Amino acid sequence: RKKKVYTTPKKIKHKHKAVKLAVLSYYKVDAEGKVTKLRRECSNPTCGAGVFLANHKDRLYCGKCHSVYKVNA
Amino acid sequence: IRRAAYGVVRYVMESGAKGCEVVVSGKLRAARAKAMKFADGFLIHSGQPVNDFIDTATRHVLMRQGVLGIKVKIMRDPAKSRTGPKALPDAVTIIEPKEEEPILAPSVKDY
RNA sequence: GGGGGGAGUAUGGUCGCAAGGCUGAAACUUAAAGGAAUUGACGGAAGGGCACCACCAGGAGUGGAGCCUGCGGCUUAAUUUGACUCAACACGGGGAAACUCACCAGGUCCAGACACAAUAAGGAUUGACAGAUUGAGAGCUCUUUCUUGAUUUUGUGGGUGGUGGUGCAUGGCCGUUCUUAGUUGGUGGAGUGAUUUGUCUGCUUAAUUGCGAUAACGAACGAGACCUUAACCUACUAAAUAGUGGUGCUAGCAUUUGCUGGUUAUCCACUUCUUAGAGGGACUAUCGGUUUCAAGCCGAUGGAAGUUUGAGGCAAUAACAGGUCUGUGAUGCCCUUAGACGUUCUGGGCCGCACGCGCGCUACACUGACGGAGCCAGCGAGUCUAACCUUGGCCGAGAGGUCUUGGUAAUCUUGUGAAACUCCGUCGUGCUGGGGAUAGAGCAUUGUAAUUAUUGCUCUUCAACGAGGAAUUCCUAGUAAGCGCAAGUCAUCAGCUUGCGU
RNA sequence: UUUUUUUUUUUUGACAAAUUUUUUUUUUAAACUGG
Repeated sequence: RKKKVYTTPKKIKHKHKAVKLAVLSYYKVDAEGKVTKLRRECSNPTCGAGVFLANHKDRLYCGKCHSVYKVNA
Repeated sequence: IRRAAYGVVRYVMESGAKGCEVVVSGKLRAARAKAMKFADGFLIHSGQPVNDFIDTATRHVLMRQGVLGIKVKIMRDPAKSRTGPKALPDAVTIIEPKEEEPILAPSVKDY
């Protein structure tokens, strides 16, 4: 062993850096002063109405779960 | 090295040991290792009496140059041994007889 | 004569048909050449002993054949690597399918502590469904948009790890010199000194073991002594976890009161056999013969035991550039440290074959092979929060399966009913019913996984080999050799080793 | 009666260069009243 060749394409590629978007916590705001749910809550008893279900394409996906909460709609 | 080791052998001799021996082995003051041994008294290392009267210890001392080895053998004398054998196996002691009177006065004493 | 060479050379003279004498430089070159003695080592030197890692007399072989197992070479993506006479080559406890693992093709992760500085509660950062992608149900990475919250991230220094290097930087351990008897102070004597004597002419011993001699005396380590183990004890201490006899109950046969048995404690008694504590026992005892008359040796008797009773364990001074950094959270220095030489995961390799070598296994048959029948050991190992050794019943040709049981063990496996061996029969001098390599098909077992056959079994296939050249190994009595068995390694694999008995 | 008394030898050439070096330490046990 003298050196390394790295015949694999030259990938020092790393993960997405927990992608830094702007401020995002927004239900919606009407005038004086009410707020209503968008990106609705989960059906989990252990998700006590505080989690947002992402809608990618015909999917509802929770992030409180490690992997999978699928209430599809 | 020669002062630290002669200060250990003379302390063990002061403690009533019959013989002890200290070996220092390693790169003492050069790049090529040597071994110095310091002894006083006598030690037996032949047989079963080794299991009786010899105490040994090996220590690794960590130095700037490397590692030196410390070996200490101590032969406690069998005279102060409390349990087990109290003498070397080939040590014989003759009880000194008491001289008697030649004529012994031929007679009878009665009760 | 004035360091060794150059060199008794050059030149001139002289002695002259000769060889050659006599006289006789220099240039240049060189750090020693040399003398006498000391301690080792060596000798195709001598004298005295000793060893089956020497021979003699022999035995069993190995070298020749097939295989399986290490090494070299070749090959390879890689065939990881150390060790090369004794003192490398069934060695690294190295019987590697993954793991081991160090090598090859690839994929993750940080297990980068702490300190400083920056980003950063308008979020430092972490994790992920589905799809792409991937060997892969690795959120690897990407598409998507949820979650997380101050531990992380980035940078600068470091930290840590490494079966990465150096065993020629070391420790420890081990092997070897070295199956032998050797080694060294103190005081005295000799010598200017290195050193020497002690530590020896002779005889003796396994022995620097002794008798003795003695410018030495008195000592120390090694040898011995010692410890373990194997042999003896009708002696002591007692044993339903070892036996024996009687006694009850009971089986068979004979019958006449006997013989062979069974009975988990029926009871009683005992310790010859077995066990294990304390001991006894051998001291070369008694006698005879030999030598300087000592140390000893030889023969016979007795004895369980007469080689140091057998076998080990232990084991000096000085050393080797012996092996090991791949046993170690032993270790210096060097290297590397995030796309890693760290670690982990899937695959593969270490096993790849024109060939040479070392240790072995099976054989070449009639002192044999096969089939029935007899039937005899010793050393040991074995499972609680884990599946170890397994009896017995049942199933199956077998391998094996299944239902139970005993055992944490002098209790059960297990009397380990081992194998050679023994008896009766079949074969009949034919590479044959010797030999079982190579190969085909099936059935099982261990394992996540058996292909490059793990291994076991069943049927078929039926190779060389007809006693092995030069060479060469081991061995002196319960030894060699034959024969199996237990343990280590182990989940599975023993053609290996460590022991044990026959 | 000085008396003792082992007769022997075929063949064995070679092994590149450099190297292994050891010094004597304690200056450290130095502290006391004059009332």
